[PDB]
Amino acid sequence: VESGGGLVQAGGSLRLSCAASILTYDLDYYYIGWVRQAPGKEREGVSCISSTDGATYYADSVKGRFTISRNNAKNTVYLQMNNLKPEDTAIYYCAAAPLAGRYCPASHEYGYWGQGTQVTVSSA
Amino acid sequence: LGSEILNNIILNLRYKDNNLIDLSGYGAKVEVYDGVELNDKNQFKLTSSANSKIRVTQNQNIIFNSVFLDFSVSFWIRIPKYKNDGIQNYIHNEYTIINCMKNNSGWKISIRGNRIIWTLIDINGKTKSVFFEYNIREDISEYINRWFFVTITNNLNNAKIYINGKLESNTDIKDIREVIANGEIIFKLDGDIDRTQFIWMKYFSIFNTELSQSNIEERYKIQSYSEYLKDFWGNPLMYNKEYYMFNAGNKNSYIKLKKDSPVGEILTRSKYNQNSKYINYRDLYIGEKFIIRRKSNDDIVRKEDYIYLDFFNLNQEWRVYTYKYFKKEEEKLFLAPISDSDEFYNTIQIKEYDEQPTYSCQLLFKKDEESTDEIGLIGIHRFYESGIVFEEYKDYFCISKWYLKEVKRKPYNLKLGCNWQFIPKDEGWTE
Repeated sequence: VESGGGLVQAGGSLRLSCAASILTYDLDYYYIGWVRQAPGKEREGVSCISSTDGATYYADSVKGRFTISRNNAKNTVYLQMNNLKPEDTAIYYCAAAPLAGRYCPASHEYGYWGQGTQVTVSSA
Repeated sequence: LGSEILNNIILNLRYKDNNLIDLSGYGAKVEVYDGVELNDKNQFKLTSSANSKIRVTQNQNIIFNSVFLDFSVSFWIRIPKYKNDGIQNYIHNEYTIINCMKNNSGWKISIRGNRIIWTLIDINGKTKSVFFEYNIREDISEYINRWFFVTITNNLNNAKIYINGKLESNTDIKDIREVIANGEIIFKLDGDIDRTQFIWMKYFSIFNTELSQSNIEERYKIQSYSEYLKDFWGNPLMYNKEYYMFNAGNKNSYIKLKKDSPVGEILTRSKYNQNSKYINYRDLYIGEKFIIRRKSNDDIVRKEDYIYLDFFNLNQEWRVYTYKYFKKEEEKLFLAPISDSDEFYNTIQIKEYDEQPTYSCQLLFKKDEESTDEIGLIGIHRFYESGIVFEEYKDYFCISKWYLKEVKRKPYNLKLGCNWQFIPKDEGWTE
């Protein structure tokens, strides 16, 4: 379950969180990632982190703006989104996948999904 | 030849001298007729032919009556896939495979399509059933035409079905009483079966107690143990046998020699194409045909063996190599004709890092059979050839240093992209 979404002026900041103790009850090793979907578009992987050693990966489209992190103790996952632009507008899902290779899972490879949280960026 | 037997075993059918014998110590009579194929890996085949049967006569000459209410049955089984044009008969026609009746009481094991059925019939003839059914819409099934382990337990209150050590089904049977169990046991396909229908079985056993889950799980591991590796279907892995390659970390991915580069690109498996609503699967017989060669009295592949991984490129046998100098964490494998060169490694040590039963194996490149130095493991890696866009990528058949540490972790990561399985053509899988 994701939370933290909402309406944000450009370019402000927003922090998403996910209780990812669900999505991960079947997996000893996993990537937790964030995938977003804009209203007319296909799903877009944005970031993920490994349960293994905390390695983090980012799409070029969010590089230097997004940081993903994990609390571990509370098994909560965070997404810090800085300098949001209207292109960032979308429903953001938190998802989990097996730790298959040294790379972020593609959207179709994620096995367990949250319900998503709406993020809207306005201006004009 | 069995696993754990703490004085509760009363029937133990095992291969001996081109025959099956009861090794329980109760000396049951066993008659294997000519339509039954046996092999020394303890597997037997029941077919549609009339003489394809086994009769076990349990020992009526003993005073001690071993079974009252509590008893268990265990065995391995391999059930062929549905024929794509025969789905209706597969789904609807139920057939018995093992029958044990005496005076309208006893038990039976039957199959209807993707369902295996355990039926109890108490001394009054009152009947109850419990079943395990596996999905016939999986991209990749763990069960279809692959060896798996069944255990059925019974007490006053419940009939349970365990699969590969895990409880899957449970029927309350308070409303039936005890079953008369000392009757003849007939292994034979019985029902409206296709001429082509068959079943493979192995390690059939009967216990006069309700087996604990703990016990069943132990027996699962013991009967899974082998010094050799297995193929995708669970049979011994062989040298000089044509195999398609499957990746347990990338189920829908297969390897194809790239058209303009001496590397293996990774493509997505095609799927069932003929619009029946009952079935789905991904195709297995695709990608390059590989063959394993011995690097050097039988053709069985064992753990820690040194091998060549070859494949057929049109009418020539080619080979998988690693370039000796790679600085990056992973690198594309080199696919080329058979050749010696001091600039490429060609020696693979086949491995089994998983401590739990599995049909996956791993492939380790080393300098020389002699050296202790490990180069990397064969696996799939991802390459972003435009920008780093997580949904736009090219996967490749690679050697990887990263997998070297990853296989160390316990429990073993079953889903690592360095986990491989080999798929030969098998009469139980058509597509």
